[PDB]
Amino acid sequence: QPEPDMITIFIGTWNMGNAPPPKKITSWFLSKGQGKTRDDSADYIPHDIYVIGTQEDPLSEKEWLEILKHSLQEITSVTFKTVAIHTLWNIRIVVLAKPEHENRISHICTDNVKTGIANTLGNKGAVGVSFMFNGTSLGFVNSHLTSGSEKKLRRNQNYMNILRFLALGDKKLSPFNITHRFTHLFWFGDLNYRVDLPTWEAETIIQKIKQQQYADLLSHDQLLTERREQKVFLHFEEEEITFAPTYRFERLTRDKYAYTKQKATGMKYNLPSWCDRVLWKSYPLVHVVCQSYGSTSDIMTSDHSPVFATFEAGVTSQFVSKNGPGTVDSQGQIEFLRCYATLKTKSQTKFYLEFHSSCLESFVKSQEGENEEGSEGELVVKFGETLPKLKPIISDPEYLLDQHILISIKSSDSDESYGEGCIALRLEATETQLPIYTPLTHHGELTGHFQGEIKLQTSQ
Ligand SMILES: Clc1cccc(CN2CCOCC2)c1
Repeated sequence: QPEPDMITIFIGTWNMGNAPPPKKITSWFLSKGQGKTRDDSADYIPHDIYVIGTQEDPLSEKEWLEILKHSLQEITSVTFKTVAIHTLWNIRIVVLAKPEHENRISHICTDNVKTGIANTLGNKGAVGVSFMFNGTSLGFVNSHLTSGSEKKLRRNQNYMNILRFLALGDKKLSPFNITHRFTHLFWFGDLNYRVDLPTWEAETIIQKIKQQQYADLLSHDQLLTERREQKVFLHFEEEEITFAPTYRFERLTRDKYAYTKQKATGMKYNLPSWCDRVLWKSYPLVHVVCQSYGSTSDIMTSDHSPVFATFEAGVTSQFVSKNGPGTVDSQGQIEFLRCYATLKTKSQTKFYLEFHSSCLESFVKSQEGENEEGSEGELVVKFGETLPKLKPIISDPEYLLDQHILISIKSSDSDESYGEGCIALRLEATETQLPIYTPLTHHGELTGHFQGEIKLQTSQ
């Protein structure tokens, strides 16, 4: 039985509005409704992994697991295995996988982050799950961010707290937050960003939605505008939105948006908005293709509609050779030529690099770089030809060209990372000097760049 080099992943996000679900929710898992929808000819084909995020979920874990598993069994005639379930307050994540994947899945990690302080601590935050699928690391974050049209900055702050403090993946990757720990990271939830138009325009917005004319609404979506201004979700991707706003509906129909201020809303308007979203970030040059992104039309218990997204995702096998794992393979090496970091910092410590990769027995520390002044004010840290030669565990190009090197640039004075990035080994050539590049971030914000040349030796 061959190991896969692709899987499909279902992501769902649903703010249930504290109400039990209706008796049938299969349209959600079938990617049927509005937006980019899944072909009918695929209905019986199970996804490999289903990741379900709920917010305002009133059910026990047991109650929801029974609904989810029976829903998938009805669709696919497969009894899915439960990989993980984690709940913070009424924010929940469930991971289900086809039984054939049970021995391919390992290193399962769950965590949560509570956002806010005092007033603002007690119902918002995030849950997450990570695991290995053969040679590929997968992370999944379900967040419920701060509500209200005039709180986009609080949402951005919530995002940064979650990516700093959610403890998923390989704890040996100490300099790296969740935005660098996974081959594929999916971040979804009730992110609660709104369409920023005047309240007086509510009926105009509703008109536009009835005409399926979303362009003038999406141009005011706060998540798209904040992302374009690099205020949040830097280096994440989102499929184009082609479904109606998923909030705020009158319950038991989808015919009416309920936007007017009420005591129950704290006297706040809820203009129709794309609160419910799926984003992802994958390592450079790894296959990831969104195959659906939409909302259901027939699940009406909540004031939100469920959102679905599906993905093809490249995966690799758990590689064994006659040498590594358990030793190096002298036929493999990774060299860096003419490398330099450009940093936005005003500080003047010496810096060194750390190279982290599951193709190395352990991480590698460089010598300190040489600091120079850039012509536009910047710190340039030069490594020249001084970077250590990296010794991979396996030299076979079928393995090595699918790997990635994480880079942290650290202060010699404090050993704190000033920037993190990632370099793909999926090169155009081996034994050839080739340009490399990554942006550097710290706490998910841009802090600089790393560029230079690489030379990769494989056994071929
Ligand atoms: Cl699908 C799945 C569900 C629950 C746990 C696991 C991890 N496994 C790996 C091998 O079997 C034992 C534990 C996988």
